[PDB]
Amino acid sequence: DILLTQSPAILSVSPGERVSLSCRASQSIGTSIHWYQQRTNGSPRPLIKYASESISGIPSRFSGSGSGTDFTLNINSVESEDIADYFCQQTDSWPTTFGAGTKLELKRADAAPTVSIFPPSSEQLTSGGASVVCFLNNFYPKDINVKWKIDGSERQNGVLNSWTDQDSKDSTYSMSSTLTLTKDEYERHNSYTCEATHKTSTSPIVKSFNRNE
Amino acid sequence: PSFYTHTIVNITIDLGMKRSGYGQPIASTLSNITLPMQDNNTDVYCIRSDQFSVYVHSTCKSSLWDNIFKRNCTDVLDATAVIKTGTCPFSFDKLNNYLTFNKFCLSLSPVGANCKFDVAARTRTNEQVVRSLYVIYEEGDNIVLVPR
Amino acid sequence: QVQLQQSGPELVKPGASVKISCKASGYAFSSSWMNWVKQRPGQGLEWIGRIYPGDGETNYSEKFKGKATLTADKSSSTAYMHLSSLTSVDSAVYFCARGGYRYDPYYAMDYWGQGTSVTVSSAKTTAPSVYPLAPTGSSVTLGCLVKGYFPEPVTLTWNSGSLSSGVHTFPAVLQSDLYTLSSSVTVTSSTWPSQSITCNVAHPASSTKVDKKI
Ligand SMILES: *[C@@H]1O[C@H](CO)[C@@H](O[C@@H]2O[C@H](CO)[C@@H](O)[C@H](O)[C@H]2NC(C)=O)[C@H](O)[C@H]1NC(C)=O
Ligand SMILES: *[C@@H]1O[C@H](CO)[C@@H](O[C@@H]2O[C@H](CO)[C@@H](O)[C@H](O)[C@H]2NC(C)=O)[C@H](O)[C@H]1NC(C)=O
Repeated sequence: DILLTQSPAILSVSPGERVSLSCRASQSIGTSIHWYQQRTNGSPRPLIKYASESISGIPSRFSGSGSGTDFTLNINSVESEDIADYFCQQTDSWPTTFGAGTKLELKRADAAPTVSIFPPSSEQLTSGGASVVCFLNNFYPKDINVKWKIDGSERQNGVLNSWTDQDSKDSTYSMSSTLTLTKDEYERHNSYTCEATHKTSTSPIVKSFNRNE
Repeated sequence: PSFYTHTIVNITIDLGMKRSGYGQPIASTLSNITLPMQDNNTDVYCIRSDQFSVYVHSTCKSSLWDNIFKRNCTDVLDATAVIKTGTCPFSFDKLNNYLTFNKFCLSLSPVGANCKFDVAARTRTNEQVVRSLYVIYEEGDNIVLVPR
Repeated sequence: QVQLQQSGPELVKPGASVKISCKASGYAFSSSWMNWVKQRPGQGLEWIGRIYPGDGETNYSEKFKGKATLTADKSSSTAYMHLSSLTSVDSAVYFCARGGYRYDPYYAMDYWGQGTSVTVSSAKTTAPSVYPLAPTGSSVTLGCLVKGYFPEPVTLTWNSGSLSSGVHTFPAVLQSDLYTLSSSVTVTSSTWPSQSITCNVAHPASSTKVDKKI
């Protein structure tokens, strides 16, 4: 079961840049490797065949290189439509394996998360229901890190984090952390700071509350 | 028919097999074939006889990430070496009457050979030429080939 | 003009079976291999196995033996894939894709289908629970929380489409048996609290609720 490895997992690029993607097989596979592209919500598509062979219909900027265990996918001048996932495929030894894939993001100037915290609403608490949320909108780079805590220290039985794929407008990432709890697990009140950390700066930024106003 | 001497030739064709990413069988080039020795020489074997028959002995071995030709060769990956009319007019199989020669030699080396035989690997799924059996011969009526 | 039309999204209970369709056109359906590939939501491509409709020659990955059955109706131009005993880990989007001619061992997969989403879930149709989110620079940011629904998707607007600026809709997360997502809207303190801003959550569970904010 020959393992393909693509590096790096994520690659920041700007339009016009030259770029190279990588794929290293466990063992020799000759030139029996293919490259596929997959735009978001889309379906895979063959860019380079037998890693150097060009495919009819593919723009001149794509080219393949390598033989043996090292391979590379080249994009001469990056275009906006080039944002996608790229998968290498080994077709030499049974069975045919794919790489984890390399994802392309757009590069922009760094930016910090507008943190906005929210108290449970009056319907939630009615339903014995509760839950507390935190928005960290419009930031970059993606690589971020959150912390909930209650009258000081850590709390982290069940928080759910969701992330937003890059914005097609400002090219930033937003994230929501939601902290769902019962009401008596909550009538047990003390304090709800959703701190945030990000490359942007060593401001753990906090937004918090006790019982309301 | 009749003969004064009848040498029977045992040819061993050890074919190695691999399979591609999509489960497609692939006969390794340099599956080995061995001819009987003869003189200060093995590479080629002329038949010093007025009659002879041929007996092919096939052996298959599987392979993976390596060429470590260790394993059975089951499922489609199996194999039976088959010898095929390569570039010479005769078949090496039954077409009723008999082959006739004044000379007939099988060479593992393409030197001074008249033609080829395409040794291939038959399987349920497809058949694939792996090596070549070169054959030096002369049209005559001294030596006679029988099946097989 | 090669295209492969796949069957619609499936939503199936565990232990049940599914069978995906894939009708081909624009080329000779019988002379090219038809591969099936599994893509999991977060992850990469997993080759399932191929079938050559010319006879019905059928291969399979070791992982998929016994689970996937491939068939091909030659005169229908449609290729099928049957999955048995579905489980949580079987949930995914399955692509059907074209390959090379018979004796091609190393081909790249030529044309792919739009994919078929298959979700395996024990859960029943439940309507969403929506809740209002409330707390300058001055763009005030306000959310709208939906929770405890199934299946997906949910569609969320603001002021009925007459608002599309500081709006995000976080991808739904599985919290339980059920989903939960949040929306975010940002505007100037000038207009809100001053003017009504209502989020609009719809659920093809033929259901719909609108929430305001205070
Ligand atoms: C032809 O020669 C091959 C060797 O090239 C013989 O191979 C033997 O195969 C038998 C089983 O048939 C084994 O028991 C032996 O171990 C093999 N020996 C070797 C050296 O590989 C084969 O027996 C010969 N066939 C005939 C009928 O003469
Ligand atoms: C054909 O012949 C060669 C030996 O003359 C075999 O190649 C060797 O195979 C073993 C493993 O099968 C290795 O340990 C050796 O390193 C190989 N030597 C060379 C020169 O490559 C080969 O296996 C034979 N083919 C088959 C089908 O058995």
